[PDB]
Amino acid sequence: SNNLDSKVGGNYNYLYRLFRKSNLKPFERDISTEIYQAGSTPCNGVEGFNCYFPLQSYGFQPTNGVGYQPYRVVVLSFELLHAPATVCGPKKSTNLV
Amino acid sequence: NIVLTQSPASLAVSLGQRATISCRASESVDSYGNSFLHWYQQKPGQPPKLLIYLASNLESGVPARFSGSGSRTDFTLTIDPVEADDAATYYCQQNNEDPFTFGSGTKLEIKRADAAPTV
Amino acid sequence: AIYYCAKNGGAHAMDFWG
Repeated sequence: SNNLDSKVGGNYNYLYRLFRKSNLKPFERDISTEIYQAGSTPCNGVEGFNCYFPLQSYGFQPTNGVGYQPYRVVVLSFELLHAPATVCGPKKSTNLV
Repeated sequence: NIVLTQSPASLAVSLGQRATISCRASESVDSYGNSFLHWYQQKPGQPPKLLIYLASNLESGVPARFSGSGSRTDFTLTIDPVEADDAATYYCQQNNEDPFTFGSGTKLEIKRADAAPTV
Repeated sequence: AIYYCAKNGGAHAMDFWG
């Protein structure tokens, strides 16, 4: 996704958390989605004059190596319930017997 | 007002050597993931340019001879090998504490090969 | 002295110069 998400100067919008106080449940999204600052005044975008994110950021540069470019990862999870199956594929193409 | 004592003041170096440019500072540390400052190169007859910001990220326009590391308070700019583009003054920029003071400056001179004047 | 102007960068540095 170097031609999709990255830009000129580097994309520092994707970060990760070093340690979490609470525990995580399966199929649960973190409600803390707001980007906080280091002080009290928000910066609304780029960093400057002590508004840094305490979380660690990734290095997403357009001139970076093949092992450090931003890669969009989509994890295809699967589960089964009491309801019948609905999503399945692929099944090519047009057989009948 | 923190007077960033930069050592040395002036030293004429030659090609293929290793120059030591030390910056003394105390503030600050742990911006977001590091505690380094900015480095610049100010020529007396040319507008300056940014060598490397925060001493850990990539930036074009700088030669490969500018590198180094430092502690949480003191820093060291290492020029190795010295090329014929170091006739300038170097400074360190405090980027966290107001006022954003600078270093004293290291005026390096180039001891290149001999050259005849234009006739 | 020869004064210069510069704009603020992304990591609070002087990236732009005239």
